[PDB]
Amino acid sequence: SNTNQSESEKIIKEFYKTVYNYEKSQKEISMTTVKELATDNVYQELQNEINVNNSYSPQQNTIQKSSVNENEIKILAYESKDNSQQYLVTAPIHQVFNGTKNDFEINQLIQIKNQKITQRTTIQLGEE
Repeated sequence: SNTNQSESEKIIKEFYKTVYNYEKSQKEISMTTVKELATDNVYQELQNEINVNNSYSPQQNTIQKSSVNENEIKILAYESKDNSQQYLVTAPIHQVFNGTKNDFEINQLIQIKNQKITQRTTIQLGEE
């Protein structure tokens, strides 16, 4: 409705909750939703990660389970406001790869503009 940290949160939360919540194919999450939560640039990169994630080649596919809790998404409001709104985002992605567990926490900074994500960029602290 306007912009605020928590308004920004919800957009990021939905972005992540949508994209990192599927059963086997990340394609089923509805690419329209990301288009609403994020700009074309972040939309286009995302759909591309989705594509290669699901389909590496006709000779390679495997079960991938990804799921994330929206309020387990730690969004550290980054204050600077570089004309845009910088929000540091860190969220664990509960994955299972062909029955094998993988649980890691991705951290990316997300920039919010126009009630959307206008840019996201992966960051790293150390191991993650």
